[PDB]
Amino acid sequence: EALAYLNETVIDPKLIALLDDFGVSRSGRKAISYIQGNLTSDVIYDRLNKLGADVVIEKIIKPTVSLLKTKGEALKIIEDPTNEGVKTRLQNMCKRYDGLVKGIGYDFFHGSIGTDRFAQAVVYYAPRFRKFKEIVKNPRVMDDIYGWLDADDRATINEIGKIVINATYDKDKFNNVLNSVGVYYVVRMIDIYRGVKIEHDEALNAITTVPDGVVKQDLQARLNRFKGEYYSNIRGTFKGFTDGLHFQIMTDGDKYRNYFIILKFDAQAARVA
Amino acid sequence: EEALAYLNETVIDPKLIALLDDFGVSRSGRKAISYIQGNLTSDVIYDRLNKLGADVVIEKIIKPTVSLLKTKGEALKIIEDPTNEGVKTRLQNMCKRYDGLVKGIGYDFFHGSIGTDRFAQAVVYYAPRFRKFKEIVKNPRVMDDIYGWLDADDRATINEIGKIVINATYDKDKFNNVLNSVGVYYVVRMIDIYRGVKIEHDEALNAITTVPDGVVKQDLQARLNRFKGEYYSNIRGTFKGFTDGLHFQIMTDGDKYRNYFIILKFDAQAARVAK
Repeated sequence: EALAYLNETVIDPKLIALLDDFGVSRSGRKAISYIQGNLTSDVIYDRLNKLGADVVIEKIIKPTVSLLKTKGEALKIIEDPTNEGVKTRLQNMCKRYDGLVKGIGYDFFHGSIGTDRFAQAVVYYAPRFRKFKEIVKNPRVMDDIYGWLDADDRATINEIGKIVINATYDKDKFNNVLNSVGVYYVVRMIDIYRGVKIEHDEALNAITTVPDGVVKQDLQARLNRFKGEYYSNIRGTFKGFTDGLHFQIMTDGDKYRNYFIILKFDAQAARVA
Repeated sequence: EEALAYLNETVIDPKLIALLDDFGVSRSGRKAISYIQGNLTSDVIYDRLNKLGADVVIEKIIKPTVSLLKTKGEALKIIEDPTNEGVKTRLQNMCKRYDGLVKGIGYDFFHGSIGTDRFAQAVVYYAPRFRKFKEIVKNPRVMDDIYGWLDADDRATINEIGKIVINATYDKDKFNNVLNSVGVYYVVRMIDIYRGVKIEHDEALNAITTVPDGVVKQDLQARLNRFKGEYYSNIRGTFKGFTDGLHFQIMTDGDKYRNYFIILKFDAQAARVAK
């Protein structure tokens, strides 16, 4: 297809057998080699076999391909010799995003996230790659964290901001944390948060659905308990960062996301009873 | 101090000022204490400084910090030079990251996780890093590489860390990619931590040599080798796991191992006296 710049693909015949059997393109095989990262041929096979080729193609390959597309399109803007000044910097960021995506890959392959999440997660980087075009136009923007972020990204950090910024903690301490950790860690946080919020909201709907009173309110206890704990972690981590206690934003996102998921299922299961 | 004149910020809390006056701390010294204070409260740094005595405070806290701030001031002059408008911002941002890291050492010190020797040892790691701006402005492309920000000492340390990490399986390019992903802020901190462990291990080495050859020398010797092993293994593991997509932080658990070596040194010395 369009993604000619790749030229790195599966060589393992067993995987090749499941990819041909699944009926995906040369384009397809390439994309899988990309997100394969340094995970073995065999383990990529092991995950994929358990799932239907049907589910696989739309949930995994399609989304990956959308990304590789927009990355090809961004790569061009680096290659352009008008952008030689900003070239190396852009390539570096490209490598960071690459690692992050391959990580979402890793996470899906070893079973930590489902197909749905994988699809949802990988698309997060599409606007980030697309952002290169805009940045080149007036380069001074790169020395800021926000210079690298689309409006969905800014929206998400502005949400986290409203969670942490308060009387005692202002826009300045917050922005300072983000400038310290860098885009790499910032976007990772963004994604992790998005996950947590999505699953929290599904648990919300599911709980509303439960017949009024009896155990319904007991569920909303857990919902509120979990939300409080998570929001607390966000504040705790940012305060701790500004205070000098630690040098890393850690929200315990994955743990809380799983908590909301279990909760959603108990709410769906209690609607029925 | 004319070198600290760019600062414009110093202790306000009057009881703290009284204690610093009781100690002989200059104006500049006040300005330094205010600097490493960060967001800690005057009560906290008062509590710490009080139990220590003017001799130690002046020599291990104030003198090193003040030297550091003089350096940071030079670096600031390079930043604000109008020639360097084009890169001004990017340097200030690094300047801020470095502030944070220093205030962190401040923090560990005030809350008792490190003592005076470590504070003075660790805080001067940053002087080269600020000085480096002077060179960086002359050839701005260097900023696009993490090694562009490292001074000679930093380079040395990284090379050494590389030798611990690089394999037939894991090569110089992979190693360099994690450095670049993580950025200078995390890279320099891993360097300080590593240096602490390395320095403590050597102290523990000497202390074991001092033990009369014999009964418990071996048992201590085992610990030294085992500990070095465990640490070096943590380093390799964290880099591999990083390029493998397993995790997104370089973490060597270095503080834990610094303490292990310090305890080991103390045990070694108590053993010299007993035997």
